[PDB]
Amino acid sequence: RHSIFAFTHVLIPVWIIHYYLKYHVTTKPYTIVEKKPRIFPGDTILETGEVIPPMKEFPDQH
Amino acid sequence: MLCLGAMTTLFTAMCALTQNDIKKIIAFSTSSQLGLMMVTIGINQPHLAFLHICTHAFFKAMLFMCSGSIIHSLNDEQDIRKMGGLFKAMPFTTTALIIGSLALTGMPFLTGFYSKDLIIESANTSYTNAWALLMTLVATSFTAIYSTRIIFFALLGQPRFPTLI
Amino acid sequence: SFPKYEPSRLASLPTTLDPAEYDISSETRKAQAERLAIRSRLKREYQLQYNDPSRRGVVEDPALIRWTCARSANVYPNFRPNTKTSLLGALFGIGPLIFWYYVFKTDRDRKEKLIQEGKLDRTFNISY
Amino acid sequence: AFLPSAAYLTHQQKVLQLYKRALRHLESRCVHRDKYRYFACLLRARFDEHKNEKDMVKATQLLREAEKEFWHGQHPQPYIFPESPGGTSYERYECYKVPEWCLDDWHPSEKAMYPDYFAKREQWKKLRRESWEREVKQLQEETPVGGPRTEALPPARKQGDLPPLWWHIVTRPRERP
Amino acid sequence: AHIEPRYRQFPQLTRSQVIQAEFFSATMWFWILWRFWHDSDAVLGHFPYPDPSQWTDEELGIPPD
Amino acid sequence: SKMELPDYKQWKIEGTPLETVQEKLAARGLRDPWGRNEAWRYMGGFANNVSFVGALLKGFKWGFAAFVVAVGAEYYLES
Amino acid sequence: MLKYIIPTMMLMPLTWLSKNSMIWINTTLHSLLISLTSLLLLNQFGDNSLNFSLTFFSDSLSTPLLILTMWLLPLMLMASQHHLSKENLARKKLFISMLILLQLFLIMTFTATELIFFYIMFEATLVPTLIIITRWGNQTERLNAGLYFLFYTLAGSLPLLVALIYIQNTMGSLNFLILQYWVQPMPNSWSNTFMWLACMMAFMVKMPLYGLHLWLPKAHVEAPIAGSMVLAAILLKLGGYGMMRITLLLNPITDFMAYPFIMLSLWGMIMTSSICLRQTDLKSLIAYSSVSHMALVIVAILIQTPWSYMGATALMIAHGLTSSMLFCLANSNYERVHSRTMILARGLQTLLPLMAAWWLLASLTNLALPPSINLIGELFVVMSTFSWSNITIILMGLNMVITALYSLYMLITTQRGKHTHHINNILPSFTRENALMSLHMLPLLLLSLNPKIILGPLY
Amino acid sequence: GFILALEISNTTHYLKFNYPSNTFKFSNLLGYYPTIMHRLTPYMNLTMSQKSASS
Amino acid sequence: DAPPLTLEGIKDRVLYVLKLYDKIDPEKLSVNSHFMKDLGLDSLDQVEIIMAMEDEFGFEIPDIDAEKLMCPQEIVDYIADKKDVYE
Amino acid sequence: SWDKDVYPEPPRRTPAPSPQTSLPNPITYLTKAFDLLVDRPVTLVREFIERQHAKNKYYYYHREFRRVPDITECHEKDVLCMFEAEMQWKRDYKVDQEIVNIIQERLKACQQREGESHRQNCAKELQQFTQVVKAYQDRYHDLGAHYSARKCLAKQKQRMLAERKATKEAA
Amino acid sequence: ITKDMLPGPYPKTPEERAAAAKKYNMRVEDYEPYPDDGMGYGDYPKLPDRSQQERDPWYDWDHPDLRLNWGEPMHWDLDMYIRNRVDTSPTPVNWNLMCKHLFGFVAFMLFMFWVGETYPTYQPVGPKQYPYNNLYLERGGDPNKEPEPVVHYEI
Amino acid sequence: GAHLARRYLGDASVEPEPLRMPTFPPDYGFPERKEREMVATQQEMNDAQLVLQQRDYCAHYLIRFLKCKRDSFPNFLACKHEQHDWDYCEHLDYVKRMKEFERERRLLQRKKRREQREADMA
Ligand SMILES: CCCCCCCCCCCCCCCCCC(=O)OC[C@H](COP(=O)([O-])OC[C@H](O)COP(=O)([O-])OC[C@H](COC(=O)CCCCCCCCCCCCCCCCC)OC(=O)CCCCCCCCCCCCCCCCC)OC(=O)CCCCCCCCCCCCCCCCC
Ligand SMILES: CCCCCCCCCCCCCCCCCC(=O)OC[C@H](COP(=O)([O-])OCC[N+](C)(C)C)OC(=O)CCCCCCCCCCCCCCCCC
Ligand SMILES: CCCCCCCCCCCCCCCCCC(=O)OC[C@H](COP(=O)(O)OCCN)OC(=O)CCCCCCCCCCCCCCCCC
Ligand SMILES: *C(=O)CCCCCCCCCCCCC
Repeated sequence: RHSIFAFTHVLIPVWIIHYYLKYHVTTKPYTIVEKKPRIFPGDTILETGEVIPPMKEFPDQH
Repeated sequence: MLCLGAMTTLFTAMCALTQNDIKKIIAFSTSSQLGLMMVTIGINQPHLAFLHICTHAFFKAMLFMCSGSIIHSLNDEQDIRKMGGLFKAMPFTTTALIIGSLALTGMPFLTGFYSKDLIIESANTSYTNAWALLMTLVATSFTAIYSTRIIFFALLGQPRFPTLI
Repeated sequence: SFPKYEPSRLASLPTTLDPAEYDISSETRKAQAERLAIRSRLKREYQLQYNDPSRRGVVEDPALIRWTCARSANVYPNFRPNTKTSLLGALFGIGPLIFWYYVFKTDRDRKEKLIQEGKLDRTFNISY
Repeated sequence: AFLPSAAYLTHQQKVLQLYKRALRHLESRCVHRDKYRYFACLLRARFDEHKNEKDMVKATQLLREAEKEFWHGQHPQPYIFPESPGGTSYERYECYKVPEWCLDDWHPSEKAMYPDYFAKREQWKKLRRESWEREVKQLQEETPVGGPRTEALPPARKQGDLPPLWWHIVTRPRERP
Repeated sequence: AHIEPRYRQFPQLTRSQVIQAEFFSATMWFWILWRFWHDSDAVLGHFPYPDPSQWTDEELGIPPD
Repeated sequence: SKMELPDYKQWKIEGTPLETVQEKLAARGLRDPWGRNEAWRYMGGFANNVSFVGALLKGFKWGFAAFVVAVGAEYYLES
Repeated sequence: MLKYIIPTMMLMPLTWLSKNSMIWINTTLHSLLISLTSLLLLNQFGDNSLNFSLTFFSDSLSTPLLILTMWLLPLMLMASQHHLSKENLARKKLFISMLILLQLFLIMTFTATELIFFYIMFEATLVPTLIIITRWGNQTERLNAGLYFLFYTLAGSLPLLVALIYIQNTMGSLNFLILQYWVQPMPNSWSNTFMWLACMMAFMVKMPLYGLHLWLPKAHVEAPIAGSMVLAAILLKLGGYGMMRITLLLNPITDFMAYPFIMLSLWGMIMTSSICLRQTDLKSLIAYSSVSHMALVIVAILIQTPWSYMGATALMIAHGLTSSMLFCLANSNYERVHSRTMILARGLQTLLPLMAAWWLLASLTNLALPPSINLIGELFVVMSTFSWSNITIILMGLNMVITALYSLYMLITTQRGKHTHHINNILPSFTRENALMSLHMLPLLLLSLNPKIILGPLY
Repeated sequence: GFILALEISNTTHYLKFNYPSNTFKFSNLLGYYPTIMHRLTPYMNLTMSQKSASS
Repeated sequence: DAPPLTLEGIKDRVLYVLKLYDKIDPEKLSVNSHFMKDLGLDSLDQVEIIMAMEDEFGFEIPDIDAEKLMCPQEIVDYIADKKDVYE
Repeated sequence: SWDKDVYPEPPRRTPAPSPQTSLPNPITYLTKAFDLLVDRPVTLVREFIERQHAKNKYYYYHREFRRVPDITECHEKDVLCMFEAEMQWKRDYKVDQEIVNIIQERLKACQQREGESHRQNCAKELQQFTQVVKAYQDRYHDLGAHYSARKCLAKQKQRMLAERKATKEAA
Repeated sequence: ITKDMLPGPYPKTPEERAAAAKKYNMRVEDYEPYPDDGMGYGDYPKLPDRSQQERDPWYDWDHPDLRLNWGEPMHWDLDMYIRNRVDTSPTPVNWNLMCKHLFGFVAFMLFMFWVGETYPTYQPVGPKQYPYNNLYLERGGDPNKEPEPVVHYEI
Repeated sequence: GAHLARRYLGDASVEPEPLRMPTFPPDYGFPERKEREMVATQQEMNDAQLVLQQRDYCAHYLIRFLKCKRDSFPNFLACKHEQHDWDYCEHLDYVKRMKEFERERRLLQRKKRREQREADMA
């Protein structure tokens, strides 16, 4: 009982709100809709392994 | 939006030049900066306007807190004609008030430089209502005028508050 | 030399600038002493009840009761229908009714005529 | 104009009130203390120049154009003391000025938290309710016929008696409760 | 001990408020000089604004006629 | 409990702008009675207050010193 | 509905056979049990109404009105037992019997399947209300006010009797369930013009319509507290309920007959709200605010869109709770200062802080603060009248300024400023009074969590 | 703006007394806007709220 | 903050302001030193003394109360009454 | 969960984390701390409750209304058949309302998920939304607060007469 | 309170005017009723139509926030001249001069915004040039159609 | 801002109006002027989700800069060179816009001289 504020006001609300979001909100469609991640040339998709091909070689300016 | 923001930032900064209640001066300051925010919305720069919100929050809350430190130290005195000599008697309040005024006017590379100066760099270089631009620049000069009015009548000079310090 | 102050309805003349303040006559001293006497009698009659330890409640002011009875109950028994009251009661009574009737009827006739011709963009309008 | 005991303002009172208002509005105009002190001596010299005017019509006229001078040369936002009317702290603490009779409405379990205070209060209440009929019969034996001319109240003309109508002047709340 | 009030004279000052005020004033001027030393173009200008009159007519495609 | 007020005789207006005020009032035949009351605002620790450009340049000295120290540190650190 | 009619009737032997110290507590207890049972009306369906019998039915319009009606009786008993404490015992029982009889008329007013039984109960609600105002009102003007309340209603409603019997002869029935399916279009004529007026003017008086509202700042002012609660919380809503039942039969003529009345309401809610800026009588200020709020329900019924009916029933339930709480607050001052003058007792937050919090919450729900159901009804009527005509938002929005301005001025005059010095009988708030405020306000704020039960037949 | 207001600030230490102009009274009385509009627009409402609508 | 005022402190401050006033010698001055009858001061001087009291203690005395303060003890007692000292 | 074809989602393509800097991001540390301190105890409590659910499993059903004859083949003023037709029509009206709600949810989810290129990448959802709103507006707009199957049939007949007259006058 | 201390009809005979002045606790020389045009005032006094802020703020008032004594006849619009509301106090600048200055300033500023909208400022540049047919597909243009080619060249 | 005076206070027919310009063909004075070449693929700046003002002829430097800025978190000062490359190529684009304005100014002066030579001749 020295960090009881970090337990009662933080950690138990993180428990409750993560339970509510994980098993009652995301179980329903379109309740949490995230923007799809920004894809760059040279990236590797974690789900597939498809390498994004790089850009054209630059007409170098300086 | 451009015309209304330029009208507001001219009028409130002009009214700020002759006020003597310090909270009224800082209120006309923040309404002038809100008019500048409406200006930089009106030139199709909404993210610079939001950057100026996030910038303006820090130093304008700090200017009100320094003025409240002066008000509480002078026994609920809010008029700047009963101030003076507070450069050395209140050193931390003086330091933070001068830093807040320099951030408000746009001293280079303080926080108010990183939005407001860029706002002017987009207010000039755009297809703009030119009277709105010229009144925005007149308001920009008026900001420096009321900032050094605060610093002059509050921190500089000799005291005007009563005798039981 | 100096601009004379012009009193208006929402900005009266100051006491320091009024000429009738500077009357040094006897009858103004009569009127002011009589107003002081009436006000002192009212003040005494108030605070003989206000400072009373036995009184516990509301010192009823006949001025306040009289004010509310004038503002509410004495209005119709002292009404006389005449030229001014008829013109003001028909000007502020049915004038705005006629005005908003013709404005809203004109707007809705214009809107219905646009809608039944297929002109008004009512594309995503399915809440009404 | 409007005074509790006086029925009017004398010429001397009008001159002194104009002199104080002129110095206050001048100090609003002349912010710095040496500079106001200089112009305050100059304005005192202007008031001293017509001090020995035995002609009352000439003096009343000079008062009138001096009021015109003042109404021209006043500051638009003059300085007001904070607890003075128009000030920034005026009537601020009136929400904290709970009247004393509300202490009669307390529960006994919160009157028993301060036993000395309410035991000391009941003798004030007893003192007031014995003083009341004496000060009523003092007021009715001293007020002239036709009622009181002025709002001036008398003191206690005996020893042991309290002044008439004293309770709400003495038991008024503090300025900083 | 806290600060005792004085009459008609300059009040008692803590050392801590003096060193904090001087430290943040020095920090302001350090940061201003540092960012003016390293950036130097947010104030004075980033890229050279060219003179359009100095441009030749051949690169602008103007047949002399 | 008791607060001790200082000696009233020390607030003489010599060395203050109240002295210049009394000079200009004696130049036309007047005299200022409230100068010694105003004398404490211009004397003591409130004497010699800074200008506005001196108020802006608070901390410029130590700040510029630490700036030169850091510029020398980063110039020696890259080599 | 006979499971609600018979307990309301059994409140009569419950109040006439109780011991003399027990006649408030027993009636309060069992009226709260009836109000607890009133939630079984919430068996409402998306397609069909809850049709109990040949005589009684309940859709989602009548159900919130029935729950509010059965909830208002315990609150009226709590409000009216202090100022009738010195009353004779038999007259006290007659008062409670008039409130029970009024509730008994109201619950089969709202559930009448047939429209002439609706008319008979709708006009049976006059007699207990008239007796309560003219017998237990405080001032002299209660007799005149009872006359105005009686003879505006009957002058509006005796044409409605002839109109309903005419529909009875023409269509063969006044069953609302039959007339849902046998309704004929009402063509443009003068016969159908005065048909429309005879169907609508009784409910225009009951709402009240602006111009016909003159009975209300007498009858809601010259009444005791239970009378003001039942008048402003339920009896103004008989007009809106009757219009929402009767405009089924009045199409398509309503689509141009509504145009004057809409003006009378759209300008009326500007005027009466403005009247609340300059009222000295606090109870009259709440009365003219009631006229101002019910003008929106008149407009929403007369534009007859779905969003308008949803907002109108939400605004009726919300205004019932809010205006009943405001009258109870005005009575909580009037039991202490014995005057309804608003400028008399000022600065009452210095003396009654929790009661000033109740004043604050009632005034915030009065000014339609989101997400209260006050704002839900206000906002939906604004949406539907914007779809009606895009200009009306001006008359809406200006109203939504003035609705703020009297709601806070009432808060500033009564609760703020320096208190009146000569008034020293300001007792602390009794537990009964704060109980009454909480039983007004806590249902009103809990309905913001689930507003779909107070949104009516076409949610 | 800083330099012009330094001139403004240093002209306050001078031993001269000036009468207020109309630019100064226009700025000091809040562009005259809370003086006019907070006296006029309540007036034309509240008389109309009592004399026309109420009475 | 806000140190309390005492009658000794208010007396010392009022006489301290009057000793800084060139039309009053500090050895003749006492708390009963009447301004017109003993010190021989003008009514304008009395108005300036009450204004110095206002600038000293930081509050405004109204003129109907200012024109009756004709000795230092009445000024000290008025400041005692308006600041509620010796609680 | 739900049905992934009535609420469709495109395949998530997240990039592999390719850190170029040498400083550690705090987000991986906070992700591991959230996995340990939060995600595992919430998972254990949910598995406990789900075991308690599986100890007694019982079922609820979607109510199936068979179709009754609609308002067209009901006789005039025949309340027993046109009542059933009206209840059928009101259930269909509430269901069509929720179909519009489904398509609005699709459009809003597409706009947020596509982010900045939402105007190009959500053309099919915009097109389905425009079609379903045109259908709902032709079917149910302007009926009024006293809507019925008769009102909707009269609106449909007026629309069909307008379409027939516009077709016939163009030939 | 009784009937002959309540407000009554408009006084015409001078004894009725003096009885009204005695009823409202004011002098007969100062009692002036509202003029009988039939607006429903009766014998109610036309008090001089000044605000309550104008009163002496240092006077010992019975009601301090109202600045109003006991038994003093209230103004007809006393709820309007409370200090929360309409103030008729004298202003340093004249009312007409204030209205002229505010109207002229607002009209001049709106005039000059219209002037600057007629004559805008800009930079000496060409239009911003975007690839892919002025971004045809990115602005929601349909791919089943084909736009005109927008071609940009080097300079 | 002297061009504001040359269009407003001077004569306006010889200054190019920025709303509708170029008024001349792009080959008028140019034997085989070559096109501006887009480096970043439309699908690449679609998957980079760039703002529709940022999808100009130099968006590829911005794509490299944003990939740097993501790949170097939390070090938010470690992509100054990519930011300078993007700012310099935006500067080159602004210079090209200035060149278009100057080309239109000199062509309107050419049309003024052409019509004056015509009116002097015939
Ligand atoms: C289904 C279960 C639901 C459970 C959750 C409950 C849901 C809400 C229910 C009601 C909650 C408020 C009740 C208390 C207020 C009334 C009494 C009061 O003033 O007490 C002060 C007192 C503390 O003060 P004090 O110092 O002791 O003395 C008072 C002072 O003298 C002087 O007091 P003061 O002036 O200093 O303080 C008053 C202050 C004054 O502050 C204000 O007036 C400001 C409020 C407005 C601005 C801020 C809110 C704006 C709206 C946003 C919030 C809602 C949406 C949020 C979601 C995200 C966005 C959508 O107000 C508050 O502190 C209350 C905060 C909450 C206000 C709610 C909004 C009211 C405004 C008007 C309506 C607007 C729409 C309402 C929508 C409600 C939705 C549920 O509180 C109590 O003693 C609390 C008593 C117990 C309350 C029980 C509440 C539930 C009752 C329901 C029973 C049956 C269901 C079972 C559930 C039980 C749960 C426990
Ligand atoms: C609040 C106070 C005012 C209340 C106003 C109430 C409504 C205003 C109009 C009321 C008119 C009377 C009732 C109409 C009933 C209509 C029923 C019907 O079948 O109509 C069609 C019938 C038509 O006849 P029919 O239907 O038998 O004919 C067969 C059909 N055709 C027409 C095709 C041949 O209308 C009438 O017969 C007459 C209707 C008008 C009656 C006018 C007389 C009353 C005068 C006004 C009284 C106003 C209120 C009085 C109180 C005022 C205050 C004290
Ligand atoms: C992009 C477009 C931009 C357009 C911008 C301009 C639009 C609005 C135009 C002007 C309207 C608003 C201003 C006028 C009303 C201001 C009222 C007010 O705030 O009064 C304040 C006044 C007290 O003020 P003050 O004397 O300063 O107090 C300190 C010392 N007592 O307090 C009082 O006197 C109390 C008053 C209480 C009763 C109020 C009565 C007036 C109500 C006015 C309603 C206006 C409705 C406008 C609707 C607009 C719809 C579009
Ligand atoms: C021509 O001058 C083009 C520049 C934009 C219009 C003029 C802007 C003038 C104000 C900005 C510069 C101020 C320098 C003190």
